Amino acid sequence: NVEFNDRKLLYEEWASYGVFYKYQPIDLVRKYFGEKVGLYFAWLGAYTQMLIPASIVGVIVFLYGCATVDENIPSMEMCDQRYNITMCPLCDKTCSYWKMSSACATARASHLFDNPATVFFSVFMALWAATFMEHWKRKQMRLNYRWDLTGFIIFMIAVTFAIVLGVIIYRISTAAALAMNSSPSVRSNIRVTVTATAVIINLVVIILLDEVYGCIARWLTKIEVPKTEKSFEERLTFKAFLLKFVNSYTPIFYVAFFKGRFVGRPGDYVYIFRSFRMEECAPGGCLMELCIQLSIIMLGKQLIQNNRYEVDFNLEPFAGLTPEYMEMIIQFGFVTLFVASFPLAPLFALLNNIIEIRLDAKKFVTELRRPVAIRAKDIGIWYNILRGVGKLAVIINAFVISFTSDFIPRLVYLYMYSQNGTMHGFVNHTLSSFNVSDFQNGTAPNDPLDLKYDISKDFWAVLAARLAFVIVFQNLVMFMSDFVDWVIPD
Amino acid sequence: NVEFNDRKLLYEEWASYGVFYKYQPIDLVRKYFGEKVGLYFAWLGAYTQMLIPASIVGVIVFLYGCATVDENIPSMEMCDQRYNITMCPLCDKTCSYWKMSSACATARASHLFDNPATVFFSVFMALWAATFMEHWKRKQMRLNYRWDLTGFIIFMIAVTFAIVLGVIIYRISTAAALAMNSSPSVRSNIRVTVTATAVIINLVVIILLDEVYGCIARWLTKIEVPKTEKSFEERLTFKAFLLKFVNSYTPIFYVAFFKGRFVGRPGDYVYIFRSFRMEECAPGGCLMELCIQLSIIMLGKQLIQNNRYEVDFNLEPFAGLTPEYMEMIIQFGFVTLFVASFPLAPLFALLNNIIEIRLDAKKFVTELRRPVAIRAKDIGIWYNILRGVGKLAVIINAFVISFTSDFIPRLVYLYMYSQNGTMHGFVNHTLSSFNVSDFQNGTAPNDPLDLKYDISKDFWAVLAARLAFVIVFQNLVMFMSDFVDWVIPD
Ligand SMILES: [Ca+2]
Ligand SMILES: [Ca+2]
Repeated sequence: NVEFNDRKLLYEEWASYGVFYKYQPIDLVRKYFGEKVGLYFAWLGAYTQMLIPASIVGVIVFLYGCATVDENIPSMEMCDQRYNITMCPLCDKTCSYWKMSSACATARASHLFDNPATVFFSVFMALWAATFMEHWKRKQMRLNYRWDLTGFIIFMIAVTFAIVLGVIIYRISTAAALAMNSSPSVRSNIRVTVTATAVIINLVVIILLDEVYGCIARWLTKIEVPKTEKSFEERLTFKAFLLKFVNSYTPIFYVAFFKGRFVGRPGDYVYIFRSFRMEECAPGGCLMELCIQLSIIMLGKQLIQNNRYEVDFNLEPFAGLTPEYMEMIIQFGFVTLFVASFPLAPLFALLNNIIEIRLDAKKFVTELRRPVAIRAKDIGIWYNILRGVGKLAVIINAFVISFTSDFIPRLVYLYMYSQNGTMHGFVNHTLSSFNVSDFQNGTAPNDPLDLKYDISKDFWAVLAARLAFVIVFQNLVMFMSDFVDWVIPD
Repeated sequence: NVEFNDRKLLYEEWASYGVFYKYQPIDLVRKYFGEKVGLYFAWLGAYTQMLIPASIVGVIVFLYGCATVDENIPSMEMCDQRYNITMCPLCDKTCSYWKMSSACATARASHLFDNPATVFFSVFMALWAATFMEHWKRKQMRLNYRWDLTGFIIFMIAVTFAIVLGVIIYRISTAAALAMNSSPSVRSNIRVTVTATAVIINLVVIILLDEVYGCIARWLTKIEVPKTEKSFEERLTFKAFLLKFVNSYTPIFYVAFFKGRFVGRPGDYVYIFRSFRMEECAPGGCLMELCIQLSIIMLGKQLIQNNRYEVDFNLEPFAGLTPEYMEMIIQFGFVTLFVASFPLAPLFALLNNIIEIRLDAKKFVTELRRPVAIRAKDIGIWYNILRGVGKLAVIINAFVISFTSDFIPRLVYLYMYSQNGTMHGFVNHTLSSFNVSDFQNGTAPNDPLDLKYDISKDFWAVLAARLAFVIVFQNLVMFMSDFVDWVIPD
């Protein structure tokens, strides 16, 4: 049945348009391919199945996004008429009412969600990622338990990270490449497609630069000479992962945190409100949620949109499972580390990962022609990374969520002194922009009102609650995950 | 050798004045007493031995405290002449210069340390406690590994915690009991001994109330009826521990955090500076470090200062090892959870624990007359608590250390604009008290200078860095402990 070993893995692992729609034969992969090869699919099967509860709620958070802001309209009106104000000292009879309508359309996607919708799903997903950490740990105690029964100097690396983390203008060059590849100055779909193009300019060159680090890490680990060939690869991954970590996520880390930070431009209100790209592209909306919304979409989708044994010598060799491990944990850190801005990040992984099983199943049958049946153990070298990413999960998204949806639910608690918490708690969408542009550019300029001097002290009050949210978050969610670590495996 | 079983544990475990000075025969305890009984002494042996590196540095932090503030005198002068100012609107020819000299003596102990001495040892000890968590884990993998080879409704509880955490005026009554048991109004040694007395009034009654919770927890767990008698005791500890946790540490949790918080008294500078206990006891120094210094001393020391078998029926029974487990983890949480104010908390545990081996060794030979040789396994039901206390360690002392020694190393970075970071960085001891009384009573009253309104916004700036220190702390020290969790057991 060596032919039927191919055929049952040809036919039942054929489809590559969508689901197989028969079953998911993870056992058949372990019947043939091997416990190294099978525990990649067993994980990616379990990862696909556990994205289904996550993706449905991402639709419900879309539905609680879409319906509860179209029906009662509490955060379109307050959010379109926020951005109707954000250019009122830009007008002065020169290019008056342009980017507001662009800004009023960004707020339909961004400010659809902020305070209930982003936050409740993130606390869910960080618990879910810890649950998925726990459920896979029980699945390790069910699949590897089933598998164990069937078995019967280093400153050069820190130099290269300063190189690789110094490779950020390379993103800004690609952010400038699409600024001249098409160069439109419009508001309907210009900024949507130009930032779509630059991510595509990134993903082409980053994958070219992803192959650079492999030739960097292989010669560098051969220079260090570890004696054991097992820990040689273990040093090789942790070298090359951290290279590919800081290759792949540093565009996002730039645009989540550092692209918005570190900038305060002088010339108060008359010159603060205008001077971004000469008043035409986007001082209507800075809104860095969308640049994280648009990037992870193209980062999630275009893994697809780019891609008797005498003939077996004519083809590329096997053992590409350590990039394959890596290729999905780059996507696991897209889901879990960054689910605050857009919550359908499971489904853009889910629609992806349905093909990505069958894309990689077909890549292991009709390509990469040596199914060795290696059957080694211990995927845990990435599970150590995954928990560490999961430890970074409750840190990083708490540093994502507590800089976007904590402007407003404390500005409930300044201007609503008399009457409300929620109902006229939507009135403090706008006046936070009348305060100004809520970042470091925006809590500073009320000194021409009162006579950066004193009003940049209300910046600290949010920055208190910014830091107070995280210290509540990574303590509760590490305590909520202290529940889930004990409930499941017994 | 049944007599010699007694005699070798009589004679080699006799001394009870200090060290045995022969050896520490942990094996002989496991040769006779049992792996339940022995792994208490094996832990308390390892806990005593690992306090020796901690206690020496506590002397060095005392030496870096004592010498570097007596020789160069940079934080006596700046700290005595801080407190020479803190009553200058109290004087007004009525009880002028009294409590300054009391305050100038509190600052010799408190402000001996703050910014280098407390902080460097805490980061050391929180790493050390994680190291001691790791070293005992390797000792578990060496002692229990040696031992495993030789082996061949619940709302009623949450009601009672609201009772027990509601039992805090009981501390304040004992804080008022010593206020009338002697009632002096002096400054040399009145506040030192009155607060020494009230802790003694606590430790008498708390131990009386510690026995109350056992009769509470035993009937309450018998009311819940767990079927398995093993998990019956496991529910019993976690009921009674959390009772004795909130019995014992809630005086400290009160005086660390909540006794200083939640109080802002109106009537600015003329009435703010004076109105604590009518200007005679201690508006010279509030200084809640000492109340945590003095309490843990009496909490650490006075475990001592209060305390052919026909005759065996005339004595109290065995199986008091679950309070004995508890009695030391109350002391482990004295060391690790609270080492920021006074750093010799290892040595006041160390001098204690040298006797506390021989006190409890003699209590198991000449008293409690049944050494059953039970030899059961798994101390880990408290190791789960201990890591949880150790997880609370990096939280709580970061909430201890970042409210005392973060007044000043950011007030380096207000008034030293021109010339210094450290040398005239001692000049901002005083002006923080000229700001006022650095807590919530103290960042508020500059509104009669400028015309609570606006100057309570520099409170947030510290409260930023208060929260910013913790979020640096419990992330770095959980990353520094990510090193130590991998270095030792391989
Ligand atoms: Ca793939
Ligand atoms: Ca004892």
